[PDB]
Amino acid sequence: VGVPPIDPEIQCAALMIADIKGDYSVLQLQANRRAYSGKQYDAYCVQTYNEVTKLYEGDLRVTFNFGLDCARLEIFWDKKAYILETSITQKHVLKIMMDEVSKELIKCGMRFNTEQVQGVRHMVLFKTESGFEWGKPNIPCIVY
Amino acid sequence: LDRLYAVRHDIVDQMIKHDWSDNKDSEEAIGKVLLFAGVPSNIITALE
Amino acid sequence: KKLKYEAGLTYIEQELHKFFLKGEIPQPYKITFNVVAVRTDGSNITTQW
Amino acid sequence: MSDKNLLKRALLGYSHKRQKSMLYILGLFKFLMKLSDETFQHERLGQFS
Amino acid sequence: MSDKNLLKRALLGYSHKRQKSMLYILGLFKFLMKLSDETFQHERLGQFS
Amino acid sequence: EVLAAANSFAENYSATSQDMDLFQTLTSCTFSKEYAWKDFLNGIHCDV
Repeated sequence: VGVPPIDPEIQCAALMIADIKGDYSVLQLQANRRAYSGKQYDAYCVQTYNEVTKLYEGDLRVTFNFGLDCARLEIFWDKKAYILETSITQKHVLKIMMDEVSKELIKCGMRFNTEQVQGVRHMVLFKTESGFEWGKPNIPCIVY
Repeated sequence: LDRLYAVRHDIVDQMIKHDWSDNKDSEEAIGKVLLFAGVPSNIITALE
Repeated sequence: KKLKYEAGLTYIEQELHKFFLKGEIPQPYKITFNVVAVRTDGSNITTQW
Repeated sequence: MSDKNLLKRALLGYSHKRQKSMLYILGLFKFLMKLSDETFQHERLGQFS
Repeated sequence: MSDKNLLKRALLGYSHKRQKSMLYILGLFKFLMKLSDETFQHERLGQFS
Repeated sequence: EVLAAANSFAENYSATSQDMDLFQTLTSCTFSKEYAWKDFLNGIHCDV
């Protein structure tokens, strides 16, 4: 029948089908649908590494691919601002998204813009004890 | 000055209407909201 | 505004709930109410909105 | 449908308030159910009374 | 006795009409029972109910 | 005579758990579609 879609163990079930059953079909399906990873850098964006500051410089545009979903990150160094857009709502996948984005920003010399608010009326991303979730947080927490 | 405060309240209502994106140009009475909620008219008359 | 409107709306809510208990309406009706008072300087508006 | 609405109203009035008139109407209904016996009236599917 | 009254009201609400606010109370009570059934069973014996 | 017998039976009627269960089952499961249509008809607003 296949494996029902549950985020924390879809890849694990694919590993089962590959290992114990012997057929690498579910692993291939997972790679096709929700597993691409990597860091796709823009061709027109060139970064220069300054050893004095141990940081990169120059405009950066990265499209993180993780299967059927892609995440676009643009860094405006003139304004020292970052814009991130993505379509991932699952828990550990989205966790990997802002983990990679934070790593890229740290390599770029700045950090995330986090605000502690008691509630957001708009559709934003907020961090909770269980992790990161998209929506309107009604509890005082951190919103990216 | 009353026109000024009227304009102030008008904008402070308009931008929250836009935030909610509820295209309600004219504010309506509570009975109208209840009738729009699927409430029976007879029980409205009874509660009246 | 809180006192007057919540008094009226709570009365309406309890009336509708006990009318549901009486057994005509299929579902009880839930009411919510909030008031946002923007300051004349427009500073705390972002906190509230 | 009139009988079904009456039965629902009587049941939901007897509940939430241990009334007497609702008990009277339920007693009428039970009298009817007893009256439905004493014969067979097979009542196949689609006609279940 | 407050918990007993709350549970009685929740079961009464679950009948007649199948809402979600009352099944929520049923689920809360089930969660409490699940938490309770992880320690000594004689704790429930005696003392406060 | 039938009406008089009905009154005599109903005046002294005593609630029964089985009868209450049957009535609950009817009004909650058996006649569900009919009451759904009734609620449909009740909760509709028509403007001319």
